[PDB]
Amino acid sequence: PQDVVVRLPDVAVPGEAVQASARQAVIHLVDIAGITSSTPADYATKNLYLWNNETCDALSAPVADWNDVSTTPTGSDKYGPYWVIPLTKESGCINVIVRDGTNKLIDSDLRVSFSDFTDRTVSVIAGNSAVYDSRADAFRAAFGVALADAHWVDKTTLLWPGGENKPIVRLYYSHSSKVAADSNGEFSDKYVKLTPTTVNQQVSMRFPHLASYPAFKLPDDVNVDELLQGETVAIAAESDGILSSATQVQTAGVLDDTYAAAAEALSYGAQLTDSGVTFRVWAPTAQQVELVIYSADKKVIASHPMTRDSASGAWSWQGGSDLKGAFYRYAMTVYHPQSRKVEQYEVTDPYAHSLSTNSEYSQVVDLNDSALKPEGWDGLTMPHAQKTKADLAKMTIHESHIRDLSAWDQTVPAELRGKYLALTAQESNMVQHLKQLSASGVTHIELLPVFDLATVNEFSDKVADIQQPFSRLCEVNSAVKSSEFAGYCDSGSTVEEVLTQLKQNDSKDNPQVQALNTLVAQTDSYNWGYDPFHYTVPEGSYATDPEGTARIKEFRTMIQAIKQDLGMNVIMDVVYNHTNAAGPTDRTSVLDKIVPWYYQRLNETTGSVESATCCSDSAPEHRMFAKLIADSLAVWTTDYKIDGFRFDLMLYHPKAQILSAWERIKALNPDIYFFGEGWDSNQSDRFEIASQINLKGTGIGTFSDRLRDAVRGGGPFDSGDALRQNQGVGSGAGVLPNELTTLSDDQARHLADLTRLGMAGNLADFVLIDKDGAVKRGSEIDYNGAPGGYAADPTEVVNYVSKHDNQTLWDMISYKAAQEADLDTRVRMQAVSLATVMLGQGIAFDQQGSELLRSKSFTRDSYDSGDWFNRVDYSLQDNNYNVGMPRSSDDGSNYDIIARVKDAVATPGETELKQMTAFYQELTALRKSSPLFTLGDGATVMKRVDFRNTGADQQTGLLVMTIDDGMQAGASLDSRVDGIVVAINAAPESRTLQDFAGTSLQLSAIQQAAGDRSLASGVQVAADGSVTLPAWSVAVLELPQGESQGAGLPVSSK
Ligand SMILES: OC[C@H]1O[C@@H]2O[C@H]3[C@H](O)[C@@H](O)[C@@H](O[C@H]4[C@H](O)[C@@H](O)[C@@H](O[C@H]5[C@H](O)[C@@H](O)[C@@H](O[C@H]6[C@H](O)[C@@H](O)[C@@H](O[C@H]7[C@H](O)[C@@H](O)[C@@H](O[C@H]1[C@H](O)[C@H]2O)O[C@@H]7CO)O[C@@H]6CO)O[C@@H]5CO)O[C@@H]4CO)O[C@@H]3CO
Ligand SMILES: OC[C@H]1O[C@@H]2O[C@H]3[C@H](O)[C@@H](O)[C@@H](O[C@H]4[C@H](O)[C@@H](O)[C@@H](O[C@H]5[C@H](O)[C@@H](O)[C@@H](O[C@H]6[C@H](O)[C@@H](O)[C@@H](O[C@H]7[C@H](O)[C@@H](O)[C@@H](O[C@H]1[C@H](O)[C@H]2O)O[C@@H]7CO)O[C@@H]6CO)O[C@@H]5CO)O[C@@H]4CO)O[C@@H]3CO
Ligand SMILES: [Ca+2]
Ligand SMILES: [Ca+2]
Ligand SMILES: [Ca+2]
Ligand SMILES: [Ca+2]
Ligand SMILES: [Ca+2]
Repeated sequence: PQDVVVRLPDVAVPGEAVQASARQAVIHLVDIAGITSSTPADYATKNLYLWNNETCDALSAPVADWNDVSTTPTGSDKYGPYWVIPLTKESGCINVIVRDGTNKLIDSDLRVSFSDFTDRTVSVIAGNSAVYDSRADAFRAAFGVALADAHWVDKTTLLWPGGENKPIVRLYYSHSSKVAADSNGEFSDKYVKLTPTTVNQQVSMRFPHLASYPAFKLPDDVNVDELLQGETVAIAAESDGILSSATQVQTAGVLDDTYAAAAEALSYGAQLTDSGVTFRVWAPTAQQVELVIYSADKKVIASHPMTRDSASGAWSWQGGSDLKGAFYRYAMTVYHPQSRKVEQYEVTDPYAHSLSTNSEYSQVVDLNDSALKPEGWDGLTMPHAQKTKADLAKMTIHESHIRDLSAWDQTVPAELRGKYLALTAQESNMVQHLKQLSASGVTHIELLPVFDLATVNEFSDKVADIQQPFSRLCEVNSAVKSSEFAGYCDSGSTVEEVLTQLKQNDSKDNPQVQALNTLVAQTDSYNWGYDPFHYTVPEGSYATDPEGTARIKEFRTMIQAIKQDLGMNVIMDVVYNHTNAAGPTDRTSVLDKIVPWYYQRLNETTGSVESATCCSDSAPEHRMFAKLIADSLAVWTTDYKIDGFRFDLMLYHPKAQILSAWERIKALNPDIYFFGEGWDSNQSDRFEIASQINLKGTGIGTFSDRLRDAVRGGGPFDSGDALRQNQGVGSGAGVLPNELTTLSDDQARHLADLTRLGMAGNLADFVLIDKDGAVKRGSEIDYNGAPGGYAADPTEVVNYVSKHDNQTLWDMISYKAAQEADLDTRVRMQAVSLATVMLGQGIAFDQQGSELLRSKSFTRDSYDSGDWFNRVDYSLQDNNYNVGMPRSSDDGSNYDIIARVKDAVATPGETELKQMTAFYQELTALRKSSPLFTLGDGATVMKRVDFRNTGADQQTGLLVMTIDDGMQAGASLDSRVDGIVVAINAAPESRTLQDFAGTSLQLSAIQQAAGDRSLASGVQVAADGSVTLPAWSVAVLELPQGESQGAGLPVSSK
């Protein structure tokens, strides 16, 4: 009405002042402030500081004297000065700092690369590190839309820095095109006016990382629905109406404030009801949603405009029951801020529960149909209780992958290899071995991603695996024909045969096994699968038939076989912390095509999707993604009967969201167990992260890296010689040093503190004697600066010495073992390492194949290293060690230490594999042989668990843990013993325990039964009660119980 028009400056868009000639570059400085003319500006003090280094050396006559300010403009016009800079060449780059006198106008060393700017004529603006190809580009950067640092966070609140102390602050909006200056240089699109305000108490709680932003108020009567359906741009301008800045707007907060309450009350996806099928998708900013129905062979057979619910922003449509089994997509008409286009594209359902091949179409499914269930499904029971804390503590996890299990097993029928259904091949080597492990006390199979991953092509015609002819690899992988292995295209042999042949002359100098495998990896069936395409459909490539609903019944047939034939519970790895892709174009961008910029976490200034997870970071702090996560877990829980969930990068989730999700799932099944990897995501400024520290008391488990690093040695980022120098307790730190290490006795005793603390459940308040003889709480033992112990209960701690990521335990032992440790001794180092986990109070977790000395040929990160490096040989011929140098892209800087250590001893064969398996099953049998091993409750651990051989004069490497079942502990939780002693002698010397002299201690019956094959072979208990431990041994001893609960092994009050 009376409002002043916002406009561009009343000056033209500038052309170039000069263009560089030969052996010249030209830099324009675009004088934004003086473009708002007034005074004819003076550029005499403007100058360039120019110098040559090794990166950029194309300057003819640089002057290194920083106090020389004589490189003043060559000329100037109304848009600013410019510099003609002589060069020695027209390739490369030059270094420049843009100054007024000795003050930098741009606080950033500038690179001007002649490759990026071919005409070598660039423009820059004060207070801006960007180099522009032209003055027009730079001009439109200053007077044009840029970045996205405005945040519309609820109905009436915009947070934006660009607005602070400006006469005009307005929220412009255009339904159908990009807000831009019109032909009169004016911004004539509709706008809402914003007045300064103060951030409110609940916005600052919601977005703490934004609470220091200049706040602004919208009229209470603004119709948010209309603004949110197109582009919105926050604009600020001076008194005269000249644009000061303009930026795109992030709207996830106001979307939640507007719609989330209503939208959370609805159910989503294609849902079978009484009357028929209800489709519902959440798309609060979409202009149109059309439900497209497809025939089996993917012809459109109907297209239905959906009904928008204005309270929720959800779109719904109702049709007949005959739509069960039909394929469908949502045809979206929606503005995407990244492209600033009203996009039109068909997207699969984020609540899809069935998919076509390679996830191209979603499919209507009723998971309850008996046709999709194996016989007996509805009565499938959990073979291991998870109700009490003592129940949870018994959990003993075997972390497995669908291809790692069966890809190599000739006794698995060929068509089931690398498939869910391989777990049904009851006579196979793999299933029999798993059945043996279960009988001995492995309780849980944990499955690497078996939700719908993106990074395997489910069209089998497009895939070549190493068991197929090399000619098939050349057919599907067009890079092989121009590679140095092209000659094998005609060879008539398989890829597996070629890789084997390449072993012979493979070395750090000729890494040819790895070279061929990198090409194999692009088109094979192999990936860990941490690449979410759809969260609540099984992966299709693990199915015999990926087209439609078949995968659902095969997945359940697998789940049933694991629980019912193998006797184990099932944990799923889940990856809700990121999506595989974002933006409006990428094939696997689903969530971000339907509600752009809502499901991804964005940079607060640029609005780019963050990638701290690896990929496209998600936003579980946002309410409708929290609901998606929880609804997703409900399907896996109820419809697939999953006993627990391991959250990948759980630290990227809010603690409140994880706990919310968990309460939601416990209402379905109270015994469901949640845990994850809870490091530091660097998100604590946005919310309270779900980290090891913050989850104390909550009952949410976390992987503990404390005992892990103490027993393995070093840490996951070690490289080069450090891989060998950093020995662990399991590999003889301080007692059997290798030729490189400098580990001191103090350092070795510190690792033993971390190990003891972990064997008592890594509790914050457990009290032990440390390396110096000092009394310490678990939280007082240092771990790389953090409090070491952090939990309230041992069930909150998952101990392990090996996992899918980072090197296998055997490869660590190979890096670190002294040259004098022979093969048999390294096998005992492996079992000694695993004993710290298996006999500890924390939940026990292990990588598939540790019982077979599993190797990945030193591969640190094998996620895409194929069948070759991830092989597990259930025919027990070898442990996959020394099968070629690992991938150079990630382990090249370790080739030197690998070649130095690799051949110290023979590669394990069947004799060593069987011995390790017996050791492993001995350990797992011991773990479940008494309730004392798995007390579950932190206060109960504190009252019953203690250690001998502590303090500054301990025998290094001897771990002696006592577990009290005598009167002062309380109740006798174990009818056969008054106490247990665990002795792990990780040392080359035989040792004698006198702590139990005169006490009637005796060796556990399990170990006596193993005899010569026991980890305790040769242990001697003398008449006086002194115990002699062999080198590299594990012994479990017990005080036999009498007619009543005895004195046992009382914990000392320290
Ligand atoms: O070999 C010298 C140097 O070469 C390269 O530096 C570039 C640099 O990247 C450009 O930015 C520019 O440097 C300018 C600065 O931009 C400008 O601000 C000013 O620097 C002042 C500093 O702000 C101020 O701290 C102080 O510098 C000290 C400094 O604190 C000391 O630590 C010491 O610096 C040494 C560096 O630590 C060392 O790495 C190396 O520097 C390299 C650099 O690696 C490379 O990127 O050597 C220096 C010592 O020679 O000494 C100085 C003592 O003054 O004071 C200066 C103002 O005097 O000025 C510099 C240029 O003089 O250009 C340089 C290339 O010249
Ligand atoms: O985060 C980027 C990272 O991505 C991948 O790493 C994985 C890794 O495979 C997993 O083990 C896990 O890492 C966890 C650890 O399990 C956990 O212990 C903790 O790590 C701490 C270390 O124990 C401790 O030594 C220290 O690490 C330092 C380290 O000495 C530095 O070198 C530096 O690390 C950098 C790496 O060198 C670099 O390769 C990359 O890491 C990638 C990695 O390549 C990939 O496989 O970037 C990091 C930058 O941080 O700094 C760190 C810390 O400053 O401290 C750490 C941190 O507490 O936590 C980590 C995860 O944070 O998960 C990661 C991520 O998926
Ligand atoms: Ca140019
Ligand atoms: Ca898939
Ligand atoms: Ca692959
Ligand atoms: Ca951040
Ligand atoms: Ca007892």
